Amino acid sequence: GDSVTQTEGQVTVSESKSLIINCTYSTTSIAYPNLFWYVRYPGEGLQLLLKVITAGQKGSSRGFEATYNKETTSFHLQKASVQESDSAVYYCALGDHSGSWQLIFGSGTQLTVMPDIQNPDPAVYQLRDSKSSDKSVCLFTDFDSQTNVSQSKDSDVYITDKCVLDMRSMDFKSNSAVAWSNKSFACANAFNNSIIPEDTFFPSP
Amino acid sequence: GGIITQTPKFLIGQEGQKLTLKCQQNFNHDTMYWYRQDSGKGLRLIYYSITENDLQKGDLSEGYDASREKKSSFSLTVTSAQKNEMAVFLCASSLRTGANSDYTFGSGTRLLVIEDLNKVFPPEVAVFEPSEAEISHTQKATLVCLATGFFPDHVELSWWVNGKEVHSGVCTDPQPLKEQPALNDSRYALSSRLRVSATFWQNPRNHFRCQVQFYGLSENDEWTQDRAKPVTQIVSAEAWGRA
Amino acid sequence: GVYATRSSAVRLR
Amino acid sequence: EEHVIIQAEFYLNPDQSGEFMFDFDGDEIFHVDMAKKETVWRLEEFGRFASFEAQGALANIAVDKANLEIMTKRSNYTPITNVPPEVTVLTNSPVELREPNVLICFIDKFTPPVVNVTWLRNGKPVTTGVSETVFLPREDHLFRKFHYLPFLPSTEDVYDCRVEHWGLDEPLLKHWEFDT
Amino acid sequence: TRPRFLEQVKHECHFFNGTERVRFLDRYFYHQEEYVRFDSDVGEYRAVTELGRPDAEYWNSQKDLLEQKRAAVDTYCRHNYGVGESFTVQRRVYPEVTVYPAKTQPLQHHNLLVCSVNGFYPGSIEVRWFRNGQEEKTGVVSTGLIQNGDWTFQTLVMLETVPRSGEVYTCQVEHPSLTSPLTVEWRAGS
Ligand SMILES: *[C@@H]1O[C@H](CO)[C@@H](O[C@@H]2O[C@H](CO)[C@@H](O)[C@H](O)[C@H]2NC(C)=O)[C@H](O)[C@H]1NC(C)=O
Repeated sequence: GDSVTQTEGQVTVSESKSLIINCTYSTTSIAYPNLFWYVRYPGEGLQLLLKVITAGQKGSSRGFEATYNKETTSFHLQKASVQESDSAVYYCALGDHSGSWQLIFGSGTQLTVMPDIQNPDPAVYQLRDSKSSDKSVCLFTDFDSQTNVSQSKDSDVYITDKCVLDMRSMDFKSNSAVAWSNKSFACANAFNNSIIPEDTFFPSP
Repeated sequence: GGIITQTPKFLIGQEGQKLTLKCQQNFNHDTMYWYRQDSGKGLRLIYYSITENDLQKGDLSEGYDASREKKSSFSLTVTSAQKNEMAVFLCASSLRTGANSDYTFGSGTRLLVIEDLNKVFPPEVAVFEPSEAEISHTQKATLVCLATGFFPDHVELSWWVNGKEVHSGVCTDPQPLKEQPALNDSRYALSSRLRVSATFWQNPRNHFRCQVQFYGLSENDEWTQDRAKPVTQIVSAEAWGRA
Repeated sequence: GVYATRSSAVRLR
Repeated sequence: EEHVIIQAEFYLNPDQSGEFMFDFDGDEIFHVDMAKKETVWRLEEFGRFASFEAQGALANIAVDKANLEIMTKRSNYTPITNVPPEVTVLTNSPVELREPNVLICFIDKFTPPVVNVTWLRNGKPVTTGVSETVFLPREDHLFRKFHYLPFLPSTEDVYDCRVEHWGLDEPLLKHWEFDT
Repeated sequence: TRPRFLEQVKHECHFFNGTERVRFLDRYFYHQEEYVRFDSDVGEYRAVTELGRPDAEYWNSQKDLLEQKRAAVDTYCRHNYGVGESFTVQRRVYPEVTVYPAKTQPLQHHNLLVCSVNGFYPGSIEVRWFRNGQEEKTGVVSTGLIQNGDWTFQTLVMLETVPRSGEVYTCQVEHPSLTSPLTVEWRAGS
C-alpha cells in the first residue's frame, strides 16, 4: 500500500554484540523504490545514515549495513559489534527512484546499547541533603548492565530507571538508580525486586 | 557551516489558541517540510513547500496553516490547539536536484496543551552529598540531584563544578517520573547524578551546583493566582566539598 | 507492472 | 532484438501547454493527460497489463517549465523559428466501395507543437467518429501527428484534411477521392 | 504573433540483444537543439553546445544526481523493458495482403502490379515477387514502412512488368507473426 514497517518499540543489545533491526516495505504507486536508513541521536534531529538505490545492492556506513532485497522486500539494518555511541532512534524510509515521492518514514526503532560492566559491585547507599539532615535519597549503584531495575510498584516510594555515567577522565562506567520517599522506608529494601541479596553490599547507616 | 533551527524549543499553549512555529535554515535548500511525531509512533508530513508554493499533504485535515515568504523560512501554525494534545514537531529541508536529496532535520519543538495554567510549576532542586560508606568502599563519590514538583517536563539539567559546566561523570534520568498517579496533578520528578573521585569531593574548595533550566510561562502571559508566576527560570542547589 | 519516471535534472537558480 | 524506449516531454511558453509521453520503436505507449491528470494509453488493452502514476509526470513538467524560463533568459530570449508541416493523406487499407475504411491525415516535420487539423467531407466539417494523436517526437526533434476519419468509400464523397500552422501563410489542404 | 519558447527533455533507453547491453541518455533541448546530455558511458553530463555548459558543470558536482543517472540502465531502462515486454517487444500482428493491377487495360501493355501489405507488427517484414515461379528483383519499388500510428505498419511493394497470357504473378510475405510465408497470386488471364 506504499508503506514501511520496522521493529516496534525498543531494542536492547550488549556492547560489542550483533544487532539486527528489521524493516520491510510495500508498494502500490512507487514504481522503483529507493531505501534509506535515518538515525536520530539523543537530543538531535534525524540525519541520513545508509542509502541504497539499486536492486540487490548493499550500503554501509559507520559499521552498519543494509541490503535492498527485492526477493524478501526488506532492508534489514545490521551491525557486527555495536558501540555505546550507537544508542539512538533508527528510522526506515522509502522513496522512488525518480525522486518525486516524499519519503515514507517508518515508526522508528529505539536502540539503547548497555555498557559492558566488567566488575559489578552491587551496593545500596543512603545520601543526605546538603541543606537538612532529614531528607534523604537512596542510591543503587555499580550493578551489572543485565539488572532490570524494576520500579514504581509501591506508590508511596519512587524509583527511577538505570543510568550509566562515564568518568571519561578515569575511563570508568557504572550503572545507577535512585529511590526516595516521603514516609518514615529503608534504603536497602527499596530495590526489593531488582536486587540479589547475597551479592549486593549493605552498609550500616 | 550549515544550520537549521526551529523556534521555540518548548511551547505550551491553551485550547483554541493560534500557535505559530517558525523554522529557518541556511542551507539554500529549495524545499522544506513539516513533520509531526506523535507520542505513539509515526512521522507524518503536515506540509511541504517546494520553492515558493506549499502543498498541503498528509495532515492538514487536523487543522493547520503554513506560510513561506523567504526561501529560508518555513512557518507552521496550529489553527486551534484542540485539545490537550502532546506532540513533537520536526522541521526538515532538502535540496531540489531532481534526485532523492538527503533530508536535514531540526531538533524539534515540544508542544503541550493544557486546560488550566495553574497546573504549571517550576521545580524544586536539592543536592544530596555522597555517602560516607561509598567513599571507603569504592574510593569514589556520587552526588545525587533531585528536581521535584515541576510541570511540564520542559527542563534541562546541568552540573557546574567551580563555575564550569561539566559532562564527564554525569547521568540524568532519560525520562521524568510522574509523582502522583492523578491525571489532574501529574507533577514530575527528575534525578541526575555526578560521580567524582573521593579525593576531589573531600576538598572543601570545590563547589558543586546542580542546575535546572525550566521552561514555563512568559511575562506576556496572564497570571491571576497569588503564587509566583511560573515563568521560565533556573532553579539550582549547591554543595561544597567535605572533609 | 508499473512504469518508472526518469526525473528531469533541475536547472540551477 | 534492438529497441528504443523514449520518455519524451516538452513545455511551451507562453501557451503553458505540456506533454508527457512514452515511445517504443516509434509508437506511443501512453501519454499523461495534463487536464484530467490521468494516464491515457494508446491502446486500451495496455492498461490491463501495466499502470502508471500520473503525478510523477507532473513533477517533471513543473521542473521543465522552470528549466525553460532559465534557458530562455540564458539565450537572451532567443525564439524558436517555426517549421511548416508536411501533410500526407492515405488509407490504412486499399479502397473498395461499401467496404469500411479509415482516412489517415499525417502531419510531419513541424514545430512548435501546435496545429489545427480539420477533416472536411464535401467541404463540410465532420466531427463524428474522428480521432487524433498527441504530438509524437522525432529524432531530428521536430514533431508528428495523426488524425483519423473512419468512412464508407463512395464515388460521390470527397474529403480534405485542413491543417493550420504558424509556419503556414495559408491553411494547408490535402485532398482525397475514390480516384486517388 | 507572440514569440514561443520550447523546452524538450528526452530520457532514452537503447537496448541491444534484449537487455544484455543497455545505454541510457538524458537529453535536454532548447528549440530542437541538444544542449546538455548525460550518457551511461561517460558516467556524467556533458555540454553538446556551449550554451549548456553551466548545467553540465552544476549537475556534475552532485554525486546524488550522478548516482541516480548512473543507475538508470538498471532501475529505469531494464525495468520499463520488463513492464511492457509482453505487449511491445513480443507483440505480433499479421498483415492482410492484397494484390491488384494499377490499370484495367489489355495484355502486353506495360503495367504496375501492387502488393499491398497492411496491418503488421513489428516492422521487420520481407516482401517478394514471383513471375511464373521465378523471383523477380528487377523492376521492384517499395514505399518503405508506413506507420499508421496505432501500433501497425503498412507497405506497398509494386512490380513493373509487361503482363502476358498465362502468367501467374505471386506476392510472397514473410513476417514474424506467421510461421509460414504468406502468398497471394495474380492471374494474367487471356
Ligand atoms: C487554431 O485556431 C484557433 C482559433 O482560430 C487559434 O487560436 C486563437 O483563437 C482566437 C479566437 O478565440 C483568435 O482570435 C486568435 O487569432 C487565434 N490565434 C492565432 C495565433 O491564430 C489558434 O492559434 C490556431 N492554432 C494554429 C496552430 O493555427
